Parts: sequence; C-alpha cells; structure tokens
Amino acid sequence: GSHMGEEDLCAAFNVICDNVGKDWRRLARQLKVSDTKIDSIEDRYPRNLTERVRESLRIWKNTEKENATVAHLVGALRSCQMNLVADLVQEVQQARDLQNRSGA
Repeated sequence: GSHMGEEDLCAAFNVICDNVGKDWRRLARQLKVSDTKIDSIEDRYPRNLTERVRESLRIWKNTEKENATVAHLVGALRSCQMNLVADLVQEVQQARDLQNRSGA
C-alpha cells in the first residue's frame, strides 16, 4: 500500500476546505450526512465552516471509505452544484490523466 497520503488527495480535501461556504453541507449530504448531523456540526461551528467540514470528513469517508477515492471527491463535488470547485479537483483526478491528457 502506498505510504504518503496527503498528496493528490490534498486537492480533494483541501478543496472542500478551499471554497467552503455551504460547499461542505453539499458534499456532506451526498457523502451520506443526516440532518441531525449538519444541524449538529453547524452548531459546533456557527461561524466556521472550515472546521465543521473537517468534522464530516471523519464521517464522510467513514461510509464511502472504499468508495471515497479521489474520483469520489470530485465526482461527488459535481453533485453539489459546485462545478467550479469540482473543476479544480478534476485536476486532482487529472494528476495522472495529464500524462496523456485526456479528460472530457
């Protein structure tokens, strides 16, 4: 199994934290977050999404773990109506498709 893990994934988790602003509550829902949590996470940080986000991530991947690959991050981001974001992470998934460069 690879050793380092804060690589390409950095753009997938740093993205969720880069734009934020109702950006996480979108991936959070899609990642399988219930309303009892968004309401909780939101309370834990009423004026700090950058922190509440890191909270789902602990759960977010807890469910799609095996399906929480880089593609899951960007692929999921798109469902959050956040293409501009998903687009920069799309580069994340391109980190390897860039060798031959062949996306959509």
